[PDB]
Amino acid sequence: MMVWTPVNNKMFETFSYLPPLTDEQIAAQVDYIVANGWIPCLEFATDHGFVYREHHNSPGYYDGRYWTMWKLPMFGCRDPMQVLREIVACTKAFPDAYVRLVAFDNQKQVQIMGFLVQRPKQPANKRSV
Amino acid sequence: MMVWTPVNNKMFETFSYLPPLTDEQIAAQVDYIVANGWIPCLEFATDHGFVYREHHNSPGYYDGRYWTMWKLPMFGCRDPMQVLREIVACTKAFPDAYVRLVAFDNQKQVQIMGFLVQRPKQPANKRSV
Amino acid sequence: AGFKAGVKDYRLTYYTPDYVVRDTDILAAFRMTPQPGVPPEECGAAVAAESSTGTWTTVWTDGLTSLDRYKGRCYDIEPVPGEDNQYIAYVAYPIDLFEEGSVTNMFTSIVGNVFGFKALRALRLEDLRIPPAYVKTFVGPPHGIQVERDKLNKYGRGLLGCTIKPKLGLSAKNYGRAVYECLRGGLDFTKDDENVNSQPFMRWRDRFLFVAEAIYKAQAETGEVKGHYLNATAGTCEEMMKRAVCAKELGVPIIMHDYLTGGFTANTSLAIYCRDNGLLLHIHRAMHAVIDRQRNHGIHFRVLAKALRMSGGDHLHSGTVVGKLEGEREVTLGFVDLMRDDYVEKDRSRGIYFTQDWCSMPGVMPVASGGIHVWHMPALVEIFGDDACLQFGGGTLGHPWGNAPGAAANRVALEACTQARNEGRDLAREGGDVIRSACKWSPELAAACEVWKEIKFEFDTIDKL
Amino acid sequence: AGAGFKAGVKDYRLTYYTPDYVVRDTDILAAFRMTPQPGVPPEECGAAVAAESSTGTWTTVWTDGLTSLDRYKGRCYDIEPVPGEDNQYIAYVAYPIDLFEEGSVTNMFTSIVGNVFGFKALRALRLEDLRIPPAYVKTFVGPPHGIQVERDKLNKYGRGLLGCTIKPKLGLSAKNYGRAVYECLRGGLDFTKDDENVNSQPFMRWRDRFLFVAEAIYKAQAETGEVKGHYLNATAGTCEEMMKRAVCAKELGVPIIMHDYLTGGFTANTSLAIYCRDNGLLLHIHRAMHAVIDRQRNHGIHFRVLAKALRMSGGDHLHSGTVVGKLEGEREVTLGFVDLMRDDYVEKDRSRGIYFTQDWCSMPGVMPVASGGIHVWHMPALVEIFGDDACLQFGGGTLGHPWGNAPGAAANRVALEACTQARNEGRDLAREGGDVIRSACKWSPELAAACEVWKEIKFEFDTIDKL
Amino acid sequence: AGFKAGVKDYRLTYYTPDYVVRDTDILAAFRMTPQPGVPPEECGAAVAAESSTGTWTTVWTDGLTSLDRYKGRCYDIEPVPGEDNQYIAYVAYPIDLFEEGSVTNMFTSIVGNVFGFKALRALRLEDLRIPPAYVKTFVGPPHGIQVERDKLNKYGRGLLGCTIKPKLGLSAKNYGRAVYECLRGGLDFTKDDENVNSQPFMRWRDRFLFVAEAIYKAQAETGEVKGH
Amino acid sequence: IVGNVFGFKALRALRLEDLRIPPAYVKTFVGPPHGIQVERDKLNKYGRGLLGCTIKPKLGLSAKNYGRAVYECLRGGLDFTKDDENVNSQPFMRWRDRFLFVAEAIYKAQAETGEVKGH
Amino acid sequence: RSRGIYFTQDWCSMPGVMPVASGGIHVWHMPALVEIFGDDACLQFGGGTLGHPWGNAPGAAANRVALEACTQARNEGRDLAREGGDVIRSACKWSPELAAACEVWKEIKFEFDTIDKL
Ligand SMILES: O=C(O)[C@@](O)(COP(=O)(O)O)[C@H](O)[C@H](O)COP(=O)(O)O
Ligand SMILES: O=C(O)[C@@](O)(COP(=O)(O)O)[C@H](O)[C@H](O)COP(=O)(O)O
Ligand SMILES: O=C(O)[C@@](O)(COP(=O)(O)O)[C@H](O)[C@H](O)COP(=O)(O)O
Ligand SMILES: [Mg+2]
Ligand SMILES: [Mg+2]
Ligand SMILES: [Mg+2]
Ligand SMILES: [Mg+2]
Repeated sequence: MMVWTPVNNKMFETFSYLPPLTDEQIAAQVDYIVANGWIPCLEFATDHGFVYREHHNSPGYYDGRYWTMWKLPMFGCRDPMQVLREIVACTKAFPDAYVRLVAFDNQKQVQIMGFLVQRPKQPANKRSV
Repeated sequence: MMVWTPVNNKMFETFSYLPPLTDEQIAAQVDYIVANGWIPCLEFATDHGFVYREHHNSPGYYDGRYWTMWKLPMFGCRDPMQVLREIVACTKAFPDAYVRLVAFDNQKQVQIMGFLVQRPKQPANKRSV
Repeated sequence: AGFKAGVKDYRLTYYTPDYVVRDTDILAAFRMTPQPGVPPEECGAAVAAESSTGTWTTVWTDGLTSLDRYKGRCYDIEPVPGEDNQYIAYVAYPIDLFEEGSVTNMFTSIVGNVFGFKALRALRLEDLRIPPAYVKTFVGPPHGIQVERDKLNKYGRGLLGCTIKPKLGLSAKNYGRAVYECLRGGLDFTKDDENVNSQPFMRWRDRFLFVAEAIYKAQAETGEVKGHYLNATAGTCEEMMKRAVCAKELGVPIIMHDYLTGGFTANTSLAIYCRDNGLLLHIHRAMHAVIDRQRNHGIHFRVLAKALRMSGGDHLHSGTVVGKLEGEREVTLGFVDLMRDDYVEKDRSRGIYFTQDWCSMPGVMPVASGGIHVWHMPALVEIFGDDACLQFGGGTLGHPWGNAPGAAANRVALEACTQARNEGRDLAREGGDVIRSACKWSPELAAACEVWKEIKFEFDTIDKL
Repeated sequence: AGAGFKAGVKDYRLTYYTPDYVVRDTDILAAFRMTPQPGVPPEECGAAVAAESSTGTWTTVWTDGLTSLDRYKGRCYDIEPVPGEDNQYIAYVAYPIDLFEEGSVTNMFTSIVGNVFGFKALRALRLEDLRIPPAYVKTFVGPPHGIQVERDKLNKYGRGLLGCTIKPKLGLSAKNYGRAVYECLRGGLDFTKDDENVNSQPFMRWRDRFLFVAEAIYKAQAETGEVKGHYLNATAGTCEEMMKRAVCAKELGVPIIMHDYLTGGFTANTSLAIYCRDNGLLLHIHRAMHAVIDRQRNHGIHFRVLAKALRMSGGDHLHSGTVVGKLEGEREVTLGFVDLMRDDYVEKDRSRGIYFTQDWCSMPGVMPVASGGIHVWHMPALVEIFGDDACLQFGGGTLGHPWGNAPGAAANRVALEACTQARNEGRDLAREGGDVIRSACKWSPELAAACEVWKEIKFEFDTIDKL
Repeated sequence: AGFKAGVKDYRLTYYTPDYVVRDTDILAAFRMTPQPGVPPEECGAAVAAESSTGTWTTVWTDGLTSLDRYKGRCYDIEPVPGEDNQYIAYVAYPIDLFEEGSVTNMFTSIVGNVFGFKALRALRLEDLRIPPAYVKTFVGPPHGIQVERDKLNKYGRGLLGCTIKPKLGLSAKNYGRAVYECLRGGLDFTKDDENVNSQPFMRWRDRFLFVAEAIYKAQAETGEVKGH
Repeated sequence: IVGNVFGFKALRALRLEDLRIPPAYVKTFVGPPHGIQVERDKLNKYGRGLLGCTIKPKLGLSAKNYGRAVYECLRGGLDFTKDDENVNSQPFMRWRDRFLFVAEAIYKAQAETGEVKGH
Repeated sequence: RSRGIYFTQDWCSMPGVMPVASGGIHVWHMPALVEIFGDDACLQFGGGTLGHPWGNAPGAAANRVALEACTQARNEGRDLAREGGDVIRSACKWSPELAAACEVWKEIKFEFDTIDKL
């Protein structure tokens, strides 16, 4: 029996229970966005990277859901290289921030994918003891 | 495309989106007060320089709106030099405080202008990245 | 044309095979099994008559009104392929017949008395065409898929849930203890079992408070939004509302309701409460198989699903296909489109008898639950895609290491499958390989994989097309 | 080496089949007619139904050890094969009273009929009966009034009550509805009613109908000198709308309202029954949708269980079928659940479909309502089957009379009164019924007219819901 | 097609003369008078744009949603017979644009801002097509003609009414006095003048009570239902 | 004053240009809930015009996108954002969802800038 | 009468209402707006913010810079009716966000014959 550690084991939604994504894996997710015609966008956080409740308490209200948008969603962009270059530009301008890559579907009008690409400076196997 | 930075880019109402005011520019604002017959006054803060909500949460309630008044509003004062001298005296007594110059109109009974003259120890061009 | 007392055939008024249906008509498809010597046309006419305006003998009051305007009309009768005594009768109902915003009224008319007629041996309502002009009279789901994802801040994968077990018998404190361990390991939601309401072993308000503590602790530990579907199902509307109000006071994101055992009147009330108070509403379909399992008699689940969408719910159980409860693949794919999509075309190979236009009514999130475990994960992601919630009760609380490792196993499995899909792997073919790789990598998943390796649910399907 | 936690699947029968269990006087007992898939042992099937309707799931869970499964588990304690069926069994399941929420029919159904009917391992399931123990019965408010109090309120004794549904079902205006109601009530009927699906519609809004029906009830009452009513339909889309309707009926001072308990649902129904108790309204229950659930012999829930549930949830009247009319209902089956609806104590009797002795511990009886394709010639059979404590409803049978509603109503009332007199005089209605009606025809021109129109009309078809 | 900042003509997005209107669309007929040099097509598109989704310059947020699904569409422009500068512009609006049951919301969209546009000299909304799917979201009239005749028990002729005069200035007691005399001579109804609300010369509740006395007196005297 | 007279057959056109509301009538009205001075005092904003902005497109954005747009507007220097006049409650965006997301946005932009924000 | 006021109007201390100037305005209009309305007004930029080539935050900053520059200029005694163009141009040279907005909308004016004349 292994015990799932409660010590510092914060997660970041989709893909955080997998090994950290390699450059080849990130590029494959980008291809997926492009193949589906979804709008890629980057968002970053320089403060709290987690949901919390400071200003209000009612059902469905949370602070820390919105992050700061990097530039604008890349409308019309069908070029995986362009997306990969914006990830580099964003992480270069904000080397200490949480950064995530998201994609929008304008038909359903909803974010259709998302995953963390940078956190400020538990390993995949030190999660149990 | 430049990104407007969310880090640490706190503002202070009127004129904070301009380059910091020179001594000549401050003097020009003081002449404006005197030319209009308004009542100059100085206020300072040695703690939180920003609006917040600690004690209550209802619409139009905020803590941190009131600062501490320096002496008294300078009723009847038509001398720009005297105003300029009080700015120096105030900043001298509280070199680590936020300090602001305000003016009052007693006909409308409202503050009719105000801007920061000192903050405790982003530059105008490092606001985008 | 005067009043003539006496009995005459229903078909003289209620069989109209030349009728051109109107875009505002409610349409029904009934699978009908007549008694010997009852002509199918007379049968269809009888169903149409007795679900709208007619009774067994001529009444003089008809002439005070316009029967042409108000009558239900059997407008088409197809024989069923490979059955000597089964027909599909199509019936059109004028929109005037129905109370605006009342699923209760709709059911009362269309399925009220006709199923008990001596002249038929069996009857099954297979589908309903709800026209946009009727659809617009319903408040509908309190939130719907998109707004739900936006509230929880969860994107790009299926949601993960889990029912606390044993179904009944745990104390309030133990319930919360179980919930915290589940949520902290990687599940988005846990839930009250459908029959957990308020009982001697555990009173509802005690449960709500302990569950709330557990939600907020797991949320602070993981940094992800968490919820638990607190059961509002109750004996009276007043009690139901008390439970919803207490959930709201606690600030939790989601409650649940058993729409068929609680009923449509109570459900619609609760959905409206939820819309007004920002609570998400999870719908459990307890009792549906009493009505929808048999091919010859009852109401097909797709109609009960359409009715739930109108009455209101954010989630609705949809079956798993591969788990312990029945649900054939093509049938399930058909009603899942009916639950989620805005526009669904006629497609008899998936059980869709009518083109259904939902006119921007929010979609309901399907919930796959019941006897599923980590090995089913690729098949589930393949069937449902991302816009679904997958629930693992026994599959979490039955893990040899406890709830947190159990939850982690399911989350790893789902994330692995999602990644593989996005990379272009074919889950239908390569699914076993995805799971096996993830086993090699994650000890929690490996342990779950070993326990349930043999376990399958493969039986002859009853509710065949 | 005490029993520890062992992860994995094992047979349900190891925990949930207990053929030596002695049932407790507080247990809820279920009788399931069960059709297993080939290769599934009946014991494993019964245990599955018991498990998955109480405490168990598909694999062993560690949390069991924190509580006492022995105390809480449902138990399949007996399995009988069904005579003349190769693959059907009656499985008996006992449920501890601790499993159920007090006063909630909703909760009871959720457990007992919640998920088990959809299990892959069975081909068909039917709940045939429930034994509700007195200790659970006492937790329910039950019917707002019940038969005795109802007769006492209406001042009506010594015969069946007579009703009638307004027709056409849908399409009449509020004013015309009232017009029809007045003519029916003045002719001799005690009650008229909204059709089950008459709620509030474009052709007729509910509040307009309630006001016109109120005018009609009072006019017919002043004209005849007998208490009159009309079951105004409270069925609605929301509880709030339902309550608005009930409240307006109360403000009007009318004696009775109605509710479709299955399409409205148990939660709404129980709320309405509580309201009715607190405000002195009688509550008529329409059973719309029941035949979706209860028509087939192999699968669903027998109406006798839906009737027991309605008694607990609350209703003064409940439709029971007619036996001889346009809708199905076999005689012996109907006689059994009519006893379950009305009586205080009903003994086990398999020849009438009663699987369990049922003790109602003084909960008020519900008045059975016979309705659906009946006419004057059926009267002797109806009086014979139901006796006095029943309500007989003639929709088409009144509004289809060649001379209009008031003559229609009189024909029905004369027929019922003739039959009642004959029975009291010692005549056997099963044998002499035709003669009683024929004599009354000779005497009453309104009756004669009805007798001619419907002389030929019978509903005789092969029964689906056979014992 | 990406985000391109700047102003472009409305007619590139909002003039669609080949659009087949849907049975659920709200349709408007606008009588339109453009300023000189403004093409009717650009005018009709402006009307459609600024009463639905568009503003004066291109915004990036359009791409987050589907403009095709939500935009108002000018789908037809007829010239008006015997007018050099008047047109009927037909605009179709998707049903998604409107709040259910709210006439306030419908007016706010359709007639909210467009009447004040510099580019037009005059504008008149002539007609609306309210589709059944929108109509059904409204409670509508409390009773309507038929139910009204049924409540009052009045059939087979026009109803007769009368406004009390002078419009303003009568006391509550005199109002009732006047009302009784009118109703008893054969009128079905009397009425408050539109501007009679509650005022110094006559407070509303005093008027309601005296008018009630009058209605019931005239009703008992004549045998016919009376109202005010 | 404007009830019936504009429809009189005897005139071809009529326009009400001005009204003199006497003080004795004015005093019978509650009037504005706050007015300019009290507003400035509540927001703590003096010495310049206030800056606002309507979210666009007018209709068609979801509640989450509305708040996203509002946060980005307010954090850059505007005092206010606003619902468009015809944004009430619609299939593409229900009002209460909007109110909650906009609230999150207002408070985030306020904490980031240090100036009172509204929408 | 030259401003359309037919009657002397006495509000007897009823609070005043803040005028809101909104509809098809952008950074180049700022001097004219500040000149017409003074400080007690709210100026609204819909398209003028969400139509900025760099997105909402830069768009908002551009408007805020413009308004602040104009306010400073006025307080220093500059005549906005005459010198307004110059105030904006100077601010463009200084703020990249403003410069970008200035370029996009430089040409854009709304000049038509007035219907509601005195
Ligand atoms: O009571 C149960 O068995 C479950 O909690 C699943 O438990 P497990 O995950 O442990 O199997 C669900 O409520 C049923 O699946 C509902 O059925 P459906 O989804 O068919 O409506
Ligand atoms: O709507 C009808 O068909 C009735 O008014 C009968 O009409 P008639 O009197 O004209 O036949 C009853 O509601 C049905 O009998 C209900 O069936 P049950 O009593 O079996 O539940
Ligand atoms: O809906 C619009 O068009 C606006 O939001 C402006 O948008 P833009 O800033 O993008 O142009 C305003 O509501 C109009 O100014 C109203 O006009 P007015 O103030 O004259 O009544
Ligand atoms: Mg369950
Ligand atoms: Mg009926
Ligand atoms: Mg008038
Ligand atoms: Mg606007």
